Amino acid sequence: PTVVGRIPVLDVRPVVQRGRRPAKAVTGESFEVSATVFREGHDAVGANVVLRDPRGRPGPWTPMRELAPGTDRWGATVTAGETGTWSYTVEAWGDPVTTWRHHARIKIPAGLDTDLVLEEGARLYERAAADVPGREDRRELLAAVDALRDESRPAASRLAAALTPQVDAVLARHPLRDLVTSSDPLPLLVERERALYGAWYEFFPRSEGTPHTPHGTFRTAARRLPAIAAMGFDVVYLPPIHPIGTTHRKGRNNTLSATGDDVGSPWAIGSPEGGHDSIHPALGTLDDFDHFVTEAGKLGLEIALDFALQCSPDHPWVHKHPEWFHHRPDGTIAHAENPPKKYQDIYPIAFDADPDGLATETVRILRHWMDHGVRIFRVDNPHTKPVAFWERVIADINGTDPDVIFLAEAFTRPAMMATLAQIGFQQSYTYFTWRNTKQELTEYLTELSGEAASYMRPNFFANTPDILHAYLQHGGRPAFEVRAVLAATLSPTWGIYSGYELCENTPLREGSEEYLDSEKYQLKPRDWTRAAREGTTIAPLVTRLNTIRRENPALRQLRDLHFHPTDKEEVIAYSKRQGSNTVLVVVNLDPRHTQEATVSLDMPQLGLDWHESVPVRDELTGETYHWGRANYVRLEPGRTPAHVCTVLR
Amino acid sequence: PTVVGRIPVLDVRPVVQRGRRPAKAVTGESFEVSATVFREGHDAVGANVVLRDPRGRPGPWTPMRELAPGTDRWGATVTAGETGTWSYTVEAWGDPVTTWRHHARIKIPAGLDTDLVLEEGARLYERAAADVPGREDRRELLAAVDALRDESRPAASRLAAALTPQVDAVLARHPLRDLVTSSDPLPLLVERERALYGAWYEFFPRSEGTPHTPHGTFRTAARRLPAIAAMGFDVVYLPPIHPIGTTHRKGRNNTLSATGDDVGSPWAIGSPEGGHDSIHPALGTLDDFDHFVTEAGKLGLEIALDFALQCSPDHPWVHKHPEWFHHRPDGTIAHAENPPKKYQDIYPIAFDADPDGLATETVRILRHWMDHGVRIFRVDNPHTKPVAFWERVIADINGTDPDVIFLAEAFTRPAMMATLAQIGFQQSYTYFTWRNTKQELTEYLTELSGEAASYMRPNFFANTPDILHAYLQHGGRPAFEVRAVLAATLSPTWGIYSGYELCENTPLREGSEEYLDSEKYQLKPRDWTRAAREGTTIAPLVTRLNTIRRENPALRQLRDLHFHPTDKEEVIAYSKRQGSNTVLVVVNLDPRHTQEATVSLDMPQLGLDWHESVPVRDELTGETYHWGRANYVRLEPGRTPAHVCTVLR
Ligand SMILES: O=P(O)(O)CCN1[C@H](CO)[C@@H](O)[C@H](O[C@H]2O[C@H](CO)[C@@H](O)[C@H](O)[C@H]2O)[C@H]1CO
Ligand SMILES: O=P(O)(O)CCN1[C@H](CO)[C@@H](O)[C@H](O[C@H]2O[C@H](CO)[C@@H](O)[C@H](O)[C@H]2O)[C@H]1CO
Repeated sequence: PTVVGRIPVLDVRPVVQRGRRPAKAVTGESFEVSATVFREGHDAVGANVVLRDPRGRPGPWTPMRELAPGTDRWGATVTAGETGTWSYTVEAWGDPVTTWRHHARIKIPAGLDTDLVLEEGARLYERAAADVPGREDRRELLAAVDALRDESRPAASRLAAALTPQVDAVLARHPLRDLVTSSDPLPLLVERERALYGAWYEFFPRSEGTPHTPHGTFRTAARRLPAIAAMGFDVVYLPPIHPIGTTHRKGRNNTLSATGDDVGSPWAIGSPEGGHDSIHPALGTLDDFDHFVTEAGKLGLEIALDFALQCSPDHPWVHKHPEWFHHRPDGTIAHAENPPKKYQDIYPIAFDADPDGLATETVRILRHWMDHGVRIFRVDNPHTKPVAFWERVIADINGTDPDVIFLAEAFTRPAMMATLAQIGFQQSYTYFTWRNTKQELTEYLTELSGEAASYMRPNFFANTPDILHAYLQHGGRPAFEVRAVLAATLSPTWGIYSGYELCENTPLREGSEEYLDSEKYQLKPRDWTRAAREGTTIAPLVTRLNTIRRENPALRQLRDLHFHPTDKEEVIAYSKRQGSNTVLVVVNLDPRHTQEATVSLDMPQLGLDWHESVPVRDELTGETYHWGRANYVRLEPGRTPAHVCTVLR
Repeated sequence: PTVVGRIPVLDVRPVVQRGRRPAKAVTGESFEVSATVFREGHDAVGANVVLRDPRGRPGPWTPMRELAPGTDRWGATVTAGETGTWSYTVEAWGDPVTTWRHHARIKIPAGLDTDLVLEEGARLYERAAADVPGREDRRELLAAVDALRDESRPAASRLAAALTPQVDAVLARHPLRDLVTSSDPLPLLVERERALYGAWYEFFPRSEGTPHTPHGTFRTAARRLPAIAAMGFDVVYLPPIHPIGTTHRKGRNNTLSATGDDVGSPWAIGSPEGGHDSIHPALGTLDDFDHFVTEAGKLGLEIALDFALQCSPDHPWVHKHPEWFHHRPDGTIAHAENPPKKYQDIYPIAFDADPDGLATETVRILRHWMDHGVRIFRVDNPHTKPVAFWERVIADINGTDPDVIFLAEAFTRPAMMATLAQIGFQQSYTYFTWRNTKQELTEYLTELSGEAASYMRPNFFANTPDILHAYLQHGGRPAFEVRAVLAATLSPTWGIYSGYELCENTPLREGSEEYLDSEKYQLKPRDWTRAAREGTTIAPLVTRLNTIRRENPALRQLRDLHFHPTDKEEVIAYSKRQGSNTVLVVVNLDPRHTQEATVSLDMPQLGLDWHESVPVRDELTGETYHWGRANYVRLEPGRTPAHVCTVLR
């Protein structure tokens, strides 16, 4: 038993954990399958990819090509179909016809061995016709065989009868493959479109109240849903909707002692009113929640609930399951931390006394909300809980409900972030907010669109309730406009947290990424009507970006992305492609000064020739341009963040 | 059945073809085992490598360390023992003591819960003391436990009693390990020292003849062995010693027609007088071979026979086994080609008709020469035969005789060269002869000493009967001295083909790498006695280089190699280390012009601080120096090709 087959097929990619975890795709997504393929001697080889659906049914004939000269690295693009677990193999084989052609095109014109050479080609084409299924094809090959053996015609006439485009066609479909060798199957997990592509919007229902009842309900907060859908979003992400503890409840601006009417942080879950399977009483009943979900569904909006595996000191688990927490010698439970951040209002979970009870209760809670229409969960801080626990929980839920999507809020070191996606997490938060220079964005997006794309799907939130980057603080509305362009065009999934449209950017203090008067600790009513009428919102820009994404398949994928050089450090340029759709973006990363630059596009990367010129339409303005290998641009902050151009037919 | 453990331990290296082939070492060789190790939350982790011998007995406690901050990549050096098939795993675990220490050193000076902190540390140390085997260790830890619980003492004094170097030593030897998680075992093949370390000498026995009998015999050739051993070599590699064909026998200088007394090419194996198991009648009998082997053994020389799986047209296989060759429609057998090279005097073997008979016959021939003391085989052009054939043959032979070394003579593309080593070849010819500038040499040996060392051991032949590089053609004797210094100091295995020490460098023609009047097609008698008498040889430099290697364990390994920068393109500097032995080498790559430069050593990479001077001795002259962060060198072609220095005490 040899590790290597007759014709070596090695190091098939993509591969996750040496084959023990699946590579990932979504319905209709294209990606490259590659392998190292070669043979002994100098004769030619060929290779093809066999992608099998969940029932074992192979896909179309998919031949591979050597990706670079002298590397023996071969590749071919496949497209994922319906959801489920697929498999793919690589088949390699001797290519006797190419070998005989290449050498017959030398020996016949120079009179060497012609009768012996032409008869050798007749014997090959004969073996080729034996493995050809259709009879019209089978006679096209036997006609070339007979013409090859016709000693009464010139040798150049006999040879050329086997090198015609009509013999090219049969062989480019049913080629003669020698010593066919196969790799071992590699698994592929195909999931639904929303796992890769979608626009996300986060807001606090309790903030959308009334003058008489300032604490909003699910029934008042449902009034925001039409505006959210009108901005082109597909997913509404809600902070925890459960009762909030009173013991050590935090006050406004993250103060230790709440006073009077303070509402506390929604992530300090649990009170005598209920736990993770309960509704905050100021938000209404489980019946109102169904109404909210139903109204969201009518507008094309899916709900994503926050899942925070933690407890306030008043959560029922504290006395019903004391072994789910670590107790110090005096019996107290230390509050959760994530340094240098401290959460004096919550307890972390201990997983090693009763791991089965925790997993059983966790999937029960998730299935409760799944029964009420929640098919997406934003998982709070997964990296402070055991990695294997999430692997077990995700596999349990997806085993019965493969449509459920899990998003990992893991802002941590690279190894943990990769592993969490590799063990099941459909989506991952990223380093996006901390990549603001051209070098940072080019390097990070090269990483996310490269090998990481076989297991990680990025969700680019331009802001979060805990992340107001110094770029937005110092750049004002122009900064908000640039980050929206970048996030919406660089990832097929992007999102914002309410208030971003209004360019809220007052930090807690200098050096902090917290908002002043953070919504996490207080109701935040907003004059949405006045901002629209006074034009002080970038919702129109947000709306246009989502329209452009809904209209251009290139912005609904991740792996096809290429950066084009500019002569200005503040100006970045890149393109993305999907079939015949090509989008080109040029962004001025300077929010305070106008920048002009030449954009030297990589034309073969666009499928064009260096001399060619193409018409483009700036989808932000409707203006038409004609662009070639060198293009002048002038971008003024406030007036224009970027050009978002589509290539016209 | 989760893939990931309690404490994630991931991507264990070295790994070869995802664990389907073993990583390699030789007895006494050290290498690094690495893994990605981390845990949820912020508590500390530890890790260690468990190395098991062919019986399953684990090696010593081998703790790992994080190789670079923030990477979660851990490693530790291991050392292979006896030959056989080993295994290795990485164990990861929570390290609570480190976690508690880092917290207590902050909280006790701050007066924050010090009674609770020291009591948490007492219970931890109690858990540690139960595990330790000795009584002197258990009394030690329990003494620190009681000092922690002594409330009559100050808080800092109670804590300090747990951080004393005595308690540091107990747990550095027997650490408390929580939630021990293990990787799956990976295979490691350990082989004898000769597989990695050895100096080789190739020569044709027939050229060592007499005036009355010009064609040498095994008996006359044996008289050449003393000078070979005196030069410090360990292996003699003989071209094929079998009968040579007559049909299409090449003439002198590779002419297509041999005339009269032309001896022909030894690689054209086969005549009616016998095949691969026979001996050329002009060489003698099997008994004379045995005498040749015995005289080799007496001088400390192993025999390496060339194995060329190919035939002359007069080889008995041509008619006894016709299906071992590819026949054309007319029944003729096309001669072998490695284009644009033609060998009209041999037939290539076909493997697809009777692969079993070929494998059976190949191992039979190999075991016959093994019965006569041949434990090393130089395999001729393995890359024109199927990869799986060599995997099968090497597995069969090494199954009964693991001491047998196979050397792949595969000057081809990188993927086949790497695959051949991974499927079983103990040694590999390399691109050495085509790596002559400082950039070429630095880049190539970074590759060989890096990850490839896990599966490939390089044999640095400075010349072969087919390779006389233009650097030697144009550089004369100084160029021969440069390449011998490089080959001997840069790889633990290196070799020369006879005539190299006489600086034979006359090409067949300009731009060729063939020798003029090549020894492959004619007797090439050499006046060794006159060469030594007249000093027209570099045998002493070869002898001194080989002795330096025998007196310095650093030059007997591959993985440890660092390059140090200089001021001139033509002057290269590098160092190699093994235990206390550190060798420093400075080479003038210019064989025509004297070069002066400053060698700016990376003193940390040497185990010394930046502001320090340390004694060196050039082992080519005996002169001694004192070298530091900067050192002026002056190298003169013909008198000082290079400095070869050991570090003195
Ligand atoms: O801060 P991160 O690094 O991102 C931690 C991630 N989790 C959420 C992420 O969005 C945060 O919403 C949440 O932290 C909020 O909730 C806590 C509980 O009451 C408060 O103690 C904190 O003051 C407040 O900031 C935190 C823990 O659940
Ligand atoms: O030339 P390479 O490209 O490196 C092929 C390498 N193999 C040996 C290398 O060590 C060579 O000794 C050997 O080629 C010699 O023997 C032939 C007998 O058929 C002659 O025809 C050639 O003229 C002569 O050069 C060749 C095949 O066995």
